[PDB]
Amino acid sequence: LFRSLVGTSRAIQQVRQMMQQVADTDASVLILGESGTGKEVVARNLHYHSKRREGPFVPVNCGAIPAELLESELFGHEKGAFTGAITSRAGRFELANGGTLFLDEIGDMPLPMQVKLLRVLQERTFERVGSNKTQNVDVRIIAATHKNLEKMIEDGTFREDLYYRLNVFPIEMAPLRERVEDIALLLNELISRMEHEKRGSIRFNSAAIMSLCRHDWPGNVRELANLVERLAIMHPYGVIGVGELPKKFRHV
Amino acid sequence: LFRSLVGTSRAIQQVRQMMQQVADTDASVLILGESGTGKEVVARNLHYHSKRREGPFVPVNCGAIPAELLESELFGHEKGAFTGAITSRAGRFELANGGTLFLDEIGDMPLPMQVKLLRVLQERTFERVGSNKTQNVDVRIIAATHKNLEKMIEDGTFREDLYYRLNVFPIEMAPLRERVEDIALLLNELISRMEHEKRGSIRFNSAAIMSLCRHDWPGNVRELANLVERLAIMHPYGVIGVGELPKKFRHV
Amino acid sequence: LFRSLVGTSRAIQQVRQMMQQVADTDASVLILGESGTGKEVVARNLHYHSKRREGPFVPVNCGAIPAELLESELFGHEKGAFTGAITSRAGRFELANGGTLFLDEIGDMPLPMQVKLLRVLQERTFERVGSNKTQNVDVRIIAATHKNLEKMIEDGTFREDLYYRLNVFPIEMAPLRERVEDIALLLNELISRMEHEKRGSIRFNSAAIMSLCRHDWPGNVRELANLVERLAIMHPYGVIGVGELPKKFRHV
Amino acid sequence: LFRSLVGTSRAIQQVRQMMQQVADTDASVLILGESGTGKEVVARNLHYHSKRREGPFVPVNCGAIPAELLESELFGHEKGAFTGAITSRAGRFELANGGTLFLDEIGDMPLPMQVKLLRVLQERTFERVGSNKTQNVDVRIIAATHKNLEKMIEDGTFREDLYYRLNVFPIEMAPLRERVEDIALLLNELISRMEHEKRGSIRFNSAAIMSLCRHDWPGNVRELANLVERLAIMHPYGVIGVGELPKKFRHV
Amino acid sequence: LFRSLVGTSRAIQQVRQMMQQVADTDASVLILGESGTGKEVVARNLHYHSKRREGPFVPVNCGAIPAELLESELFGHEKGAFTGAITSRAGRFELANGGTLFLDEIGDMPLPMQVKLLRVLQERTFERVGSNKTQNVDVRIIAATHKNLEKMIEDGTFREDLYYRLNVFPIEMAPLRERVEDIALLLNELISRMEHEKRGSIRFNSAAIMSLCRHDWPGNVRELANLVERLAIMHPYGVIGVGELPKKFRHV
Amino acid sequence: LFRSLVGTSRAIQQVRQMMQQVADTDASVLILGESGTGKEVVARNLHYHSKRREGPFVPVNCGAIPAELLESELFGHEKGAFTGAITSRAGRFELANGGTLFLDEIGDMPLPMQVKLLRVLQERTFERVGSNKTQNVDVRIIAATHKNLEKMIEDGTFREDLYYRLNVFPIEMAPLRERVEDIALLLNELISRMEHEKRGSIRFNSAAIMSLCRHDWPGNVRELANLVERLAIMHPYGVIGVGELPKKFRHV
Ligand SMILES: Nc1ncnc2c1ncn2[C@@H]1O[C@H](COP(=O)(O)OP(=O)(O)O)[C@@H](O)[C@H]1O
Ligand SMILES: Nc1ncnc2c1ncn2[C@@H]1O[C@H](COP(=O)(O)OP(=O)(O)O)[C@@H](O)[C@H]1O
Ligand SMILES: Nc1ncnc2c1ncn2[C@@H]1O[C@H](COP(=O)(O)OP(=O)(O)O)[C@@H](O)[C@H]1O
Ligand SMILES: Nc1ncnc2c1ncn2[C@@H]1O[C@H](COP(=O)(O)OP(=O)(O)O)[C@@H](O)[C@H]1O
Ligand SMILES: Nc1ncnc2c1ncn2[C@@H]1O[C@H](COP(=O)(O)OP(=O)(O)O)[C@@H](O)[C@H]1O
Ligand SMILES: Nc1ncnc2c1ncn2[C@@H]1O[C@H](COP(=O)(O)OP(=O)(O)O)[C@@H](O)[C@H]1O
Repeated sequence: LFRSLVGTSRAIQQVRQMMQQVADTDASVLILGESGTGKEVVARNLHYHSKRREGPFVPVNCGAIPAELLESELFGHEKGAFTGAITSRAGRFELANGGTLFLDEIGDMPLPMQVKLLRVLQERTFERVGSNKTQNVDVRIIAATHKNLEKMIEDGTFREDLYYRLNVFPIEMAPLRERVEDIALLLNELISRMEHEKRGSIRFNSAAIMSLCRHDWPGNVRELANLVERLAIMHPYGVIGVGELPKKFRHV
Repeated sequence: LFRSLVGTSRAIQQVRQMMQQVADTDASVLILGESGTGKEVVARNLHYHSKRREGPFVPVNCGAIPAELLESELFGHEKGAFTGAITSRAGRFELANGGTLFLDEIGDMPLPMQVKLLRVLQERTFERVGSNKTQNVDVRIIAATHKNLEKMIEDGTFREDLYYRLNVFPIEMAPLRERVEDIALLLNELISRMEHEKRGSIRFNSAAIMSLCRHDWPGNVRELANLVERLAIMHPYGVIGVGELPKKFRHV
Repeated sequence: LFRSLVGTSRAIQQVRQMMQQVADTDASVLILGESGTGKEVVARNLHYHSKRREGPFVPVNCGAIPAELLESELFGHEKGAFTGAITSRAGRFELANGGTLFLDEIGDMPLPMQVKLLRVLQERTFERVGSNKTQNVDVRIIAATHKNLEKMIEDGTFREDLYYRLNVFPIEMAPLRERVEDIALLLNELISRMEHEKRGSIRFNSAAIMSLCRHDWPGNVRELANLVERLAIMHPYGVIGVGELPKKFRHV
Repeated sequence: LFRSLVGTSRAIQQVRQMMQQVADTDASVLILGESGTGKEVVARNLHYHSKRREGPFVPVNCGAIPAELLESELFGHEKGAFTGAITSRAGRFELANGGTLFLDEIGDMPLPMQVKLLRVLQERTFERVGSNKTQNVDVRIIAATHKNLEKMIEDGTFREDLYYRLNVFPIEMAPLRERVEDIALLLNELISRMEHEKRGSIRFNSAAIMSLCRHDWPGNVRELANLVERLAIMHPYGVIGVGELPKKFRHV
Repeated sequence: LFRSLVGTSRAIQQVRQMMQQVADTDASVLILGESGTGKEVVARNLHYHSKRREGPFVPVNCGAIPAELLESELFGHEKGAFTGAITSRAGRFELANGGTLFLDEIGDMPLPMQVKLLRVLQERTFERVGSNKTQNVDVRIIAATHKNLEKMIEDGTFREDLYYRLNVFPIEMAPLRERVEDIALLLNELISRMEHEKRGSIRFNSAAIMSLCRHDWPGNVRELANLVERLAIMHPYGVIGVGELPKKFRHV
Repeated sequence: LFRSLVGTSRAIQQVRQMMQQVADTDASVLILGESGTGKEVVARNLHYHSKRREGPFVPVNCGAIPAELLESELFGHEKGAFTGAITSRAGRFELANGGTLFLDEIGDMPLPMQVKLLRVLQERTFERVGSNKTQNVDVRIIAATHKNLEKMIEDGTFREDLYYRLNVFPIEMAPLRERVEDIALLLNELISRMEHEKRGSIRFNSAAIMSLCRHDWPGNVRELANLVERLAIMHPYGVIGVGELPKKFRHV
């Protein structure tokens, strides 16, 4: 259902503490961090330690949904509202009612939908597309982005008013290269997962871990997880020394 | 339905007085001010103290609507008028008939629509897109911007004739850093709202308020409101001293 | 339907006389003047005292129409001619057939359209976009600009041949600061309009009028009209002395 | 059922070894290579040396399926879900259950489907379109592309999280011009196939093979195969010298 | 049943020779040439000099069939498979079994069908739409296009793998303006056809033929044939001099 | 049964002469002209001066028939062939056998039917829908369009091969504004028809006719005919002066 946030670093301890405060509340959470830094972990963790911990956790990827269809995605539609509406559709909001709604990559939401998202977050009502029946929403909002929202406000690509509405309780996730002291602990967690799930086993020697601690991690912890995965295929139940690392991971 | 304009400053008192004069009239109101300075408050307040106080308050965000779709947004469309017009559409004007129409960020309206907006404000008739049936409009106009419209007229990005039509009764909203004497009063209002709505409680000590009075407030009163919100999560029913302020807010 | 040109100045009397000569004819009229100087008044007045006084008065704002769409604007289009042409479109020319076509800010027409406008003004036929069916046009041309067309010819931004075609009967409109002797008469007209239309009433005292006669009037008579409007809100049925003028209007 | 990977080059030997490791596992395989480099060979070979070697090998061409229909393609649909759904439809996943699912040109999958593909690869359940019954999936994933996925992640056209999920065990296929030492061996295989299948026979002389080893091979081994085919029509049971090569293949 | 390829030019002699080689074989033939260059002649000629010369010659115009119906066109369908399937349908493949299948304008086949066409050309089996019964196909493939397939591969509008499958034995048909030395011979053939079929008679004088040899022939030999036809109506049993040519055909 | 082509203009005399040549023949006639230019007159006239002058004149409006039903329209159907085929149906071809078949607005025939129309015009046989019994056709083809077929060939919306088949003997009908010298003669014919049929009488004075000669005639001679009709209602047995013309017809 949820994962815990492994790590010994100051920054990761800050996150844990900030998670305890806000989870129980219904404050809107905005999580800032590079891709793979554990933003969805924090979000799903928040939820199950929240007033809505029995209700629905509803993802919405505001960027991977075609702009023309995002309104129908969020509120739903009845029929005839547009070409192809053969049937009725519940939206994310509907499906999230009584739970948390997770707005994944909020910085990719089109401006038209930013406006409508704000009106709903204010009025707490919405119209399905086509229908003019307004409808009540009960949702705990959690949003995540890796974009600089402040710059986007300046560029006129993100709305100031939405921003201040969503950014009530900001949580910043450090990128992996800024918490390399967490790598060993993260490696252990990632390997237990793999073993618990009967996918395989490995472990890393000290030289390897030193080498990994010097890596960039553009893909951060997800990249880390992928590497564990590849090495378990390549050296099942092996020990990984620096010679078992792929070249781009060696830094001696 | 509406909020009142808290504040003790000379400028905010000017606004109140200017609001009393014009509200009862059907003069077009143009409100100039930075984002978060209470322009929508003034507008919604104006409306409910106006001849249309029973009719519809209809927002239109002239910038957050894609340019190609703004004409359909304002006047409506019938069918077939363009790709996707499966159905009929009432426009903002229609929905605003008998009430006030609020043109949010008028300085982001495309030039084509400035022309058509003026013709309607003059002729007081409009065509739905596609249809050639002209239609009567009864609307009290209220517009708001944070852009320098005079410069835009010079740059050829805003029309002179629209400007003089809309700028009958100009209301200027001071930014927060120019009315810091209002901050305590604003804090009290913002906190009563939060308590009345069972979201929480706080209050600020004198040192904190002095510190806040030295802040820039790029996001003005909306930024202020957001800060109250965060601190209510962080210190429920607490007292905020300068050490409870986020670093960027401390100025001693 | 039309307004008359109030004013006692030599220049405004010249315009009146020049209007009498040309109106009855089908000569092309070019009206030069700063924004708000009454160029559209002269044009609409010309029309209803012309051979086409029963036919359509068709505005076209050559600058407020996106360049890529101006050709479709003028001649019309059939279908398929470009992206989005779901339907048929009559152009301004079509709609102006049997009336006058008013080219507002001709100095903002793109060079491609200057060429096509000239060929039509010569051949007196045109193709809808897409179609290759040529079509007959019966239009009295009236154009207006506040740009120096002669300089634009030099800069290569306005065509010499179009210019000489349109500039058959040039009418120059003096800016307001060059006919301040007309201000009182203009004030009276502007106030009767307001009263006739049940919008309010005011009048100005002599000191106020002296002060107004010393003003720059960047927006000329439209600016004047706007001021009358604001003061009618601020001092309904009042008398305006120089203390009732906005500061930028006081010159004693 | 499957082909073996002929070739003496270092790179092709690497592939063979990497194929032995991963085939027996259920790790996701991503194969990178230009068109015609044998990516489908590697995939079909992998399968029949895998835990699913008795189950279904199910191709899906993520680019040749219209975007609007790809969701129905993968998961299936019940009825009424959209226009034309007269009947029920099993999806690729269903048909691949117990076997391997081969995602041909994964880099052409639309972003909406990347999201849904990832959720299924994680949750290991899916909804047929229309239905809300979730369903279990047992599939070994194999994907292939000739696109630079890393650039696409940067361009925002391919998702980072999908990428790291699919790229557990990357196999890179060298283009033919980088393994020209394999051409003779490839020629022999391609000719035995043709003879075994009673389509004809040829062989190449040394001069011809030298000439072929200097060719670009934009279409790589598939292009090679096509050339063998044409020459068997043109010179049945002949010997191909450089004069029997098409001009663009001669390099002396 | 078939026509022979008249002409004295080098290129037309090449075609004849290439036709002799491939006709007897079951190699796939791809014929490239502008519209009216005799691609269907070459195809029908090929067939009756082929192993399938007693079997069915089955045209399919891959562009003139609506995309949504092309799959049913090729493989057939049973019933219920979609809206309107009241009955059973044999596809082109079925009807072509034991003969040649001619894919006219292959470059207009939608990508979905390119994929399915290739799988059938490989597996040599197919499913009628709806049915899941697979079925054996015995067909000699002949395809024709006037499109640049290589560019289409680049544009991602034609598949590389289909291309290399179909392009085993490429036949290029020169446009008429590149074989004007064939025009007289072509004229004689076209006129004998007309006489043999009791439609009329003409012949051309030398001046006329010189004039025709300087023509563009956008429609090539079909255009030529049409001209013969018109002139036989206009000058029955006449002699055509350059004055009997339509203006666009005169080049002296 | 037929009308004669009144008119004194060069172009109308050309048509008459071209009608004499082709009528007696069985050449396919293509008539190009704007709506209302007398294309059906030419066609019906052609027929009764043709080898089929005793047989059936069979109209088919290729655009006003729903695309899905046009095949059944042309060839007929047996039963069961599709939903609703309770009975047998003869097609236009059948009903036209021994006469002329008039393809009205051929440029609106769907591409699928262009293909089938050509095969029939070549093979001279056809299948009723459903049946597989082929059937002999004896028809003289006459087609008419107001579309640019050459452009449609370019746009891929009309087939090149059909075009060259149908365009054996092209007849172009000038629009009315290009033969205004024919208007008086046309008026006389149109009025005699009306009198002969006891519908009324009028005649036009010289001023009126001059005015009509300056009109656009978008609807050409049909528009002319309609005007005669309206004026006979409005001024029975009257004389029409320019004041009896509708405004849009006055040009002095
Ligand atoms: N602190 C952490 N402790 C344990 N696992 C983590 C941590 N941070 C990230 N992960 C794991 O890393 C991977 C990607 O994290 P994810 O939450 O998807 O990041 P994001 O949403 O920011 O891209 C998942 O496997 C996740 O469980
Ligand atoms: N003078 C004021 N008194 C009370 N509340 C105010 C005042 N000015 C602004 N607010 C509050 O500040 C926030 C933002 O104001 P808003 O009207 O949205 O500004 P704008 O439209 O200019 O961005 C809202 O919470 C609003 O109620
Ligand atoms: N001489 C005049 N007499 C009366 N009204 C005038 C005169 N000149 C201008 N106006 C008024 O001034 C305003 C703007 O004039 P307009 O014709 O729009 O100028 P332009 O087209 O040059 O910008 C309108 O209210 C118009 O009726
Ligand atoms: N190493 C190899 N040994 C034998 N045949 C090969 C090899 N590589 C490719 N082929 C053959 O080349 C052709 C195209 O390969 P394919 O697997 O379709 O490549 P891709 O899927 O990358 O386009 C097929 O005929 C295939 O059997
Ligand atoms: N070399 C040739 N000899 C005789 N007739 C030819 C020749 N090439 C084309 N034709 C004739 O030209 C016309 C059109 O040719 P067609 O095969 O339909 O070309 P395509 O299929 O390339 O459009 C037909 O009348 C055909 O018989
Ligand atoms: N040259 C002509 N002489 C007499 N009548 C004509 C002539 N041309 C057109 N008409 C008449 O004009 C009307 C419309 O012509 P029609 O043949 O229907 O044109 P189309 O088929 O091109 O639309 C009919 O009343 C027809 O009889």
